[PDB]
Amino acid sequence: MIIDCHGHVSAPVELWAYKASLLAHRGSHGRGGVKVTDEQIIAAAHHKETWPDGHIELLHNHGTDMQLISPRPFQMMNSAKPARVVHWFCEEVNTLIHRQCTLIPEMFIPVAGLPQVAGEPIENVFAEMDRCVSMGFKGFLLNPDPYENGAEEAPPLGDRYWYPLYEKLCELDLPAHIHATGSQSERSPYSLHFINEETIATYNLCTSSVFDDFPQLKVVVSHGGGAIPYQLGRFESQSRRSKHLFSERMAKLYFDTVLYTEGALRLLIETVGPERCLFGSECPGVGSTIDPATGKQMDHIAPFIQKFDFLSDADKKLIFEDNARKVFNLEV
Amino acid sequence: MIIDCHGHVSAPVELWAYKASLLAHRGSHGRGGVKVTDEQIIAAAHHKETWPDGHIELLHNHGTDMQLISPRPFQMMNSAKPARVVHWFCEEVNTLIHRQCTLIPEMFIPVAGLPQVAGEPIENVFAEMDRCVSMGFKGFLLNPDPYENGAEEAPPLGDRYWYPLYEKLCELDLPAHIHATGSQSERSPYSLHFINEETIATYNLCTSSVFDDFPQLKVVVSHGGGAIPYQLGRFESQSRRSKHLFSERMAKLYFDTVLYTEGALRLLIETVGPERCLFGSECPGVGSTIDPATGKQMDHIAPFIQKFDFLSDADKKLIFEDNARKVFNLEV
Amino acid sequence: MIIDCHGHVSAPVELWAYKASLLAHRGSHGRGGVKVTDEQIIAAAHHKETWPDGHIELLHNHGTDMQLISPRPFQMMNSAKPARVVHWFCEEVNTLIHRQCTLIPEMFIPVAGLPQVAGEPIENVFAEMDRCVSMGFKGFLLNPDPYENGAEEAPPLGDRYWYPLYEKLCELDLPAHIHATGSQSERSPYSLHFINEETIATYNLCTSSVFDDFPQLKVVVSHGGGAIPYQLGRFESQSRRSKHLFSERMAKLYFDTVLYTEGALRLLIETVGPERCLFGSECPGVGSTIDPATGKQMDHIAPFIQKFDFLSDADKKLIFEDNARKVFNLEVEN
Amino acid sequence: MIIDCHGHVSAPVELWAYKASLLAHRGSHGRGGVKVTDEQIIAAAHHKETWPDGHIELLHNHGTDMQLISPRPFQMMNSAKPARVVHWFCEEVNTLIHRQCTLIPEMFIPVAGLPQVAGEPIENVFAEMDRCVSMGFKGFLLNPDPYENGAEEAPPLGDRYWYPLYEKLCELDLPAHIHATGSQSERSPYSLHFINEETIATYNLCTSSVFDDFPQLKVVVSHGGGAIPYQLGRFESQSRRSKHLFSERMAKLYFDTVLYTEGALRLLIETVGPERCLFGSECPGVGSTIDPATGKQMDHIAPFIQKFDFLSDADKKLIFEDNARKVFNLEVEN
Amino acid sequence: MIIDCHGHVSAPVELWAYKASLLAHRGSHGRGGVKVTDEQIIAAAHHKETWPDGHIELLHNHGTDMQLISPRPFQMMNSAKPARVVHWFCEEVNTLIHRQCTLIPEMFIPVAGLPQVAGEPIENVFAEMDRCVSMGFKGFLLNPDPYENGAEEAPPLGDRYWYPLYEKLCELDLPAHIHATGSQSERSPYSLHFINEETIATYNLCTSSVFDDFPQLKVVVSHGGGAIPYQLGRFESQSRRSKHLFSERMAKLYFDTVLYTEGALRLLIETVGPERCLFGSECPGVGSTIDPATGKQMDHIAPFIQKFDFLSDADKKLIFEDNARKVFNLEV
Amino acid sequence: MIIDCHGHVSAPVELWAYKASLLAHRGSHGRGGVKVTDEQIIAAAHHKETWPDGHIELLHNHGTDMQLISPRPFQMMNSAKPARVVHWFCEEVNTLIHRQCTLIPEMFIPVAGLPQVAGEPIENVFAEMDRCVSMGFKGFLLNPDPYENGAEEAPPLGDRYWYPLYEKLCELDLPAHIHATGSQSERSPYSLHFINEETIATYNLCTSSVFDDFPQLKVVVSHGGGAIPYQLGRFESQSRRSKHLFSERMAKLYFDTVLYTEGALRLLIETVGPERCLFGSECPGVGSTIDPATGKQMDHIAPFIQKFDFLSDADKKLIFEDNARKVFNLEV
Ligand SMILES: [Cl-]
Ligand SMILES: [Cl-]
Ligand SMILES: [Zn+2]
Ligand SMILES: [Zn+2]
Ligand SMILES: [Zn+2]
Ligand SMILES: [Zn+2]
Ligand SMILES: [Zn+2]
Ligand SMILES: [Zn+2]
Repeated sequence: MIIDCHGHVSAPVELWAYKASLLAHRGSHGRGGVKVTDEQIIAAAHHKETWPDGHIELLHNHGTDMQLISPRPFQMMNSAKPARVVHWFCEEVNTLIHRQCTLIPEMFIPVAGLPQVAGEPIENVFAEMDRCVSMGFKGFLLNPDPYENGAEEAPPLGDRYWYPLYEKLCELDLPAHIHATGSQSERSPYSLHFINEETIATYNLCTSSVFDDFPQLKVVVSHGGGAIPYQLGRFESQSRRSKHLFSERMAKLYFDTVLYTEGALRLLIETVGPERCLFGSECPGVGSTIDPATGKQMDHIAPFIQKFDFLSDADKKLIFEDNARKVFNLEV
Repeated sequence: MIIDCHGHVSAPVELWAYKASLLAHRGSHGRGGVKVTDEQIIAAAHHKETWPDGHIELLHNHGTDMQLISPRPFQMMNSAKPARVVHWFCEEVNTLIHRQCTLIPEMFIPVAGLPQVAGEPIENVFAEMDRCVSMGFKGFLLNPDPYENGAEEAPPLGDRYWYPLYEKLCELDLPAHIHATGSQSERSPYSLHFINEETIATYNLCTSSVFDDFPQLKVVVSHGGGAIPYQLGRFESQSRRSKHLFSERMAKLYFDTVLYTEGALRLLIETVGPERCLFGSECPGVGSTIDPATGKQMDHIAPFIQKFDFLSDADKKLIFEDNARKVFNLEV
Repeated sequence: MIIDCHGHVSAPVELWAYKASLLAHRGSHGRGGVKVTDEQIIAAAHHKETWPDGHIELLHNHGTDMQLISPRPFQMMNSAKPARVVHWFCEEVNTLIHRQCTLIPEMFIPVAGLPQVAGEPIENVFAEMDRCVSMGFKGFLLNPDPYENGAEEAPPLGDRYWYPLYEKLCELDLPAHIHATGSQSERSPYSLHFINEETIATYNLCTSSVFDDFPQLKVVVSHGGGAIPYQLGRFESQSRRSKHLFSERMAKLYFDTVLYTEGALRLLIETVGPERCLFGSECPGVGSTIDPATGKQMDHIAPFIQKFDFLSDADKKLIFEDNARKVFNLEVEN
Repeated sequence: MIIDCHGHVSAPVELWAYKASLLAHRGSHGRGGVKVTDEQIIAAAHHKETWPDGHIELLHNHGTDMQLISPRPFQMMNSAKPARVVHWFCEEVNTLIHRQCTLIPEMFIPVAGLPQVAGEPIENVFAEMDRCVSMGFKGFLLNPDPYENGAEEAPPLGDRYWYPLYEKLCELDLPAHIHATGSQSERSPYSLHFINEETIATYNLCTSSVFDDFPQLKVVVSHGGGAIPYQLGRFESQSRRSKHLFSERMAKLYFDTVLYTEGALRLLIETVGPERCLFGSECPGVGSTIDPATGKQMDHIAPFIQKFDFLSDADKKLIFEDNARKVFNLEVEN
Repeated sequence: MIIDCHGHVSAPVELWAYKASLLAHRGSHGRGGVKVTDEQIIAAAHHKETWPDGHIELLHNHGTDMQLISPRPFQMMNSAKPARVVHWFCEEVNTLIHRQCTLIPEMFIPVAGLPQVAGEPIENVFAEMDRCVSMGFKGFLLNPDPYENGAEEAPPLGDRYWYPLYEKLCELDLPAHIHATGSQSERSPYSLHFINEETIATYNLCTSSVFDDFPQLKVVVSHGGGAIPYQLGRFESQSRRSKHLFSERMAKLYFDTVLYTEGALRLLIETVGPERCLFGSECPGVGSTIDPATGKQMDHIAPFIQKFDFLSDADKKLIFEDNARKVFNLEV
Repeated sequence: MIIDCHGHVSAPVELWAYKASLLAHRGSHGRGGVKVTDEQIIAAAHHKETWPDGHIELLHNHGTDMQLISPRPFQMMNSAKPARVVHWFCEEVNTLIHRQCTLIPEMFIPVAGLPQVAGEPIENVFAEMDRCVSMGFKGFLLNPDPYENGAEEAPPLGDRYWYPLYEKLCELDLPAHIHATGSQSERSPYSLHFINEETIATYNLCTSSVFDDFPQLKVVVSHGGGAIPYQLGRFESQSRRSKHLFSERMAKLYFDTVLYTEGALRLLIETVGPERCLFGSECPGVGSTIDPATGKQMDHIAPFIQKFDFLSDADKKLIFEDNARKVFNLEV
């Protein structure tokens, strides 16, 4: 089967309007909540939106059997004020994801957002983590830049600021899925910021003692590791002057395959190996456009991996299902 | 013939000491200048330092015939105060490079730093550009982040803030070589910051009308374009609703080959083509370490390109000399 | 006839979702626009949602014949960045109000938001004003605090920073309707901030030369003037050594009747007179809760005014009808 | 008897000069202190200065028997630096009020300033409170905005930041009299800022648990509650889904009658009742200008209340006398 | 005769209370003004205040025939907001000084404050200068730090920011009397800040081209030049490496003698000469305390100068009257 | 015997280059260290540079037998970021000084810099103080302005912020030598800033209870106490209402004689007495210029003190050796 480890929820429009209202009244109306029926939640999974077809229909067309769906990260407003609206919105998105996966369990598997508020101790996400565990969530999006490309930044991922979360994630045996959210920069919009933040996050993890202190910590880096597999040589070289090689820490990391060129997919898999690659596509999303020279949708990338002749059938099964099943603790 | 388009000056210690002193008295002692003889400058290009051998000796070992040497970018302190020390130090570095190229002209071709001060109009670098042109300089390092990963940032490269510079570069028919400088971030040290800034600079140039307005502008992006050749699919996808595709603007750009894995070199060349790649190594530098699996230096990357069977001899001559001769206007 | 001069649009949920997305991609996806059908715009004006009933049904239940609808002010994010999303959202709201009034012209009359970006010169709202004039809009919400209770504030309304806008309003002979937007304060939420800002705006206009320099400028102050009619004595007292008395400039202002107690409505009308009061209710909205004493919504305030013995039937026609017709340039319609 | 619960000290010029010098040397000359004789303190309460007549003569002309005098709030510079000059000045003002009330006890009753420094924990005012208690003070001015309309603001009055103060006030059984101080805004000068801050403070207290947690806390809101009695409807409406209604917490508050129009006084008393209104005038001060319609000062508001037919003579005794006696713990004196 | 060029007004207490009220209402009451009778103004000149005797009586006791009285600088609040209160207060102080000198012309000569608002162009003081000229004022206190030891500072005195004032002062042929005002520092209170600011101001004037561009500019530096005459050697030495000697610019400057030790007075006069020293005492003020070992008031410093045996009678006449008569254009 | 208590290390260029590099990579390269041989260090102490002769040769010319050498304060960058480079650079300077004193022990006695980081608790310099004590250091430079004339300042020296340091200094019975470092001001360059900071530091110490609480604390104020001996009268006057007089606290302080005019040297010695003056010259440095009226170097000031007829031979021995032997605990 094909399990896509990187999708984002197709939600009723009510969800995004709830965000706008929270921001407008800043909590003066209280928490309230998203009011949508089960029927509206299902309808949202079939609605075209800005894509060539509905979310469910696209996954069928591409041969994807199941997809792990998480919040749309660019909406999660981790730098917004007041803090409570960040928490409330994150909670409502997760609840909506839970409902949709309960209504469409044949296709969608829930992955949670963390209510990271820029500057708050990381322990402030633990209550929502626990609620999500109880709801059957299988992982958590981890944002290395809750400041959303502002004047300030958070500590690097090797900093002890993050250690309470790594400890909890190991206790749960659930993964962190590195994913930045928004960007306040006119130079780097959010879709580019994703990549730069994946690069910084991966670099931090491969030049610190995180995996010495948390040998079982499971981290999936989005978008084939940002720049890292392409730029690995220079960071490996610089690490020869140091304690442990960059590559020896990088070996601990998982990477998803959200890359829309064959050459990039080849380099990722040849660099980190089929044992550390999880098929993911972000479909529907950024890549849901047609190449006019081939007619293929750019985020229909499973065929590239199926056709790679340097991979065995066993390797392909790792990438398409077994790694996700292990990393996200998916049961038969 | 092998021409290495990306090297940084091996300078006598007196240069870096001049920087320290300038920062310490902030101009209260006057501009002054670096006081250093020629034997001292030559010695710098032969001194082993932390590398396995001297700068000249390494280039000989690797079969490099000539190298374009520019300032060491991480020393150029474009965010430092007061502004006059940034100008003065850049001018003194350019002068030292000129001396070293004159003293050792069988090897070194001069490329200039620009005295970019965070927040200053770009026209403030023109006087130095003119001086360097008079001295036979063949290009300029262009820093997209003179704020050096500070609380503020400069406008994106498509912003008219930069148009005066593109104008001058087209008048001179000389190239800009994209290279960031330092980084004030605890999360992103300068060696990582280089790559993220190349990604942003390239993204900005490929999603703006720069090459529509300056069809003849010559830009070389360092380090194989940051993340861009690896992450091209997602940015091409997003551009399909736009005046021009990301790839159509990217086709105007040149890239150097400062990449220390074979797979990354292959992906760069397959992505942009031999007609847009310039051999570069940054030797000596972060790559000047021994890969004990081979005994070879990591930045000795010419053999990788020489052994790619998908490239013709003509394609290899483009990468190793012809593109650089054209882009940097090198005379036989 | 009863014309309600203070209502805010009941918009399809797509409009607010559009705002959330603009803020999320910060305009990196381009301007785009709200994608809603005529059917969705009409349904929204009848949808029950947070109130006891739909927007149009409540106006029918209350005997309101027409209502001037403007943007929902607390959504207009005048302090948000980048500036372009403030402009774009304001334009989309105005376009949607035009469509809803076009689709339901027996009920709704269009009043425009201004794309006020904190810190920008006021002339940056003129292009959108001209577009709204072309679309038939009859007035403009004017926000004295586009900084939305932030660390900084705009100049007072008497400052020459605003004079270009007053000039244009006089050229058009169209009113400004004073209305603050959101509030970044934890002490002062937006529904309270409205009142305080109305008080400041009114105070500025009555202690400056605006009406000396723009005698025909038409200004309607929301919510019965914030605190001013109640606190008028202290401001009048301190004005006695100035060019004109506070009351002499205040006589130029119009005031809407969005007040939900009988005693406050009585004080408003006795203070400024029926010649300067425009019936307004903000229904549906803050006042859309059942008053236990009457079994009716608190924003069903028309009967209080109709039953005031100290007003003539002509006075009541001014409040319910004639003043809005004059101030908002309403032609013979229905 | 008529007790005016809202007056501010008429101090010798030396007190204000002392403030200027503290600010100038920023405490580098040490704390020092105001140097004034008993004679200078007495003369100041009779000096004409900016008003039509002396402080005591006006109270006699108006038939006020006694007045509770507190600091002049707009001089108390709660946002000034360094913090020590705020404390020192507050202490000197309180000492001077004690002396003036000691020297003229048939006229003046002491009410204290709190040395609120923007950003300091509220417990830093406790030492001075204890000293004022020892000196016979009968209440405390409480400033909800010690930041004085700056870039920052204090927590709302419902925040636990203030709970230590409410506890102490209940221990002492003495009231807080809500009063803002100066304002750094060019839009909102201090006389207007007073009103807006009273509105926020009242709103905070009526939408929080303060009176649930401190049922015997005594709070008097200056200037008839800012905007609140006039704007009560909208706040009541939005409170219907909360622990208690806005009006249910508002019933705990007392309000002074510093309002200079008859219609506003009528609305105040009809809204909160005579059981919660304390006569106050702020004479001499903002209202100390001749009302042309009466030939009397605008702050001569006692006759308006005395002539309200809808109040019993007992009601008027509550407003003029009994409420202040209960709230400020005034014993049988004169 | 003895003319004391450095005194500060003994004003009715109403003046300082007016400042407190301006600050309290921030102009919301309008400008208003100080309301005091001629009799109150005279009384203030006879009142002891915090001193051993009244202002007039002290000058009589010390043998001072006339004194130039200026605003009390530590009250002038040049960093206060809003700007208009700085201007209004300065104007009221100057008007009060004018009235007192008109009422007591046998003793007091008027010197004006400038309404310098931190950050305002210096041209904003010219209107008050003109009013003061019309009132017969004979000089102006010049504050080199209107920011009053804040986070920011004004340009050095050689900066062209100040050139419009130097031009006006030469047009009027009236002097600037360097005097700082308040200090927002817990480390340097105002009485120490005076000295440091005199040092900086003098240094700026002796290391710039001010006296080349304004050869006739008359500047009296308060308190014997801060640190400069004592520290002159090091600044002279450093200037030998430069254009003009520190001493050659310093020769253009006048200095008052507000120094309360004999040794300091000797050093000042031996360093700059009797031709550039103007007797001043600041009496009543900081020095109006009794030395318990001699019973002499510390600011009774004329006898020290009268008794110096290295000065001729002509020199002493320069210091005690002739220099002030020339510098402040005092007519017989 | 002449002991010069105020000299700054003549260091090989490699030291200042190490500073530049540290600032450039901000620790991303590791702490590293200065790499320099002994011939290079000796050569530094003999190299002419910009002076009329080498450091050692000048001291011989002037009759100075030994000099206490400390860091060059204007290089110590106490306001620089990140904090670790301030610590590392201070440590490397102290190590180099130790090497040079060991290599040239007939001349140089070691005095340490403190790794003061603006805003850090003073206890953060104790580890380095201990290390320097173990290495035989005889004193410490104390910077009252680690913020280097920035927007913020440190607490005054009487503040308990500094009491831990005074405690340690009394435990070690070692002195603090007051010396500011750099200055970020365009108005006050560092050579002027030194003097203003000495004035403030001395004022703070003489108007606080430091010497009441640490009667044995040894403090040497550079440059003859800034302005203080010249401006003493006004500060004594203001102190007559205080627990102790300014002069009574000032009597505990020592002053070095780095003053380059005869009159200033005389005023210092007459003001504080021979028992509190330590000969110092800062040679070579800002005073190493030829006064062409004599041909003598401005910082050759020993002859002035030798020829003062108001001092006994015993008084001169105090100034030239005995006070320094006692204050810096020098062994015979
Ligand atoms: Cl509203
Ligand atoms: Cl009041
Ligand atoms: Zn994603
Ligand atoms: Zn490079
Ligand atoms: Zn409204
Ligand atoms: Zn009051
Ligand atoms: Zn003075
Ligand atoms: Zn030194």
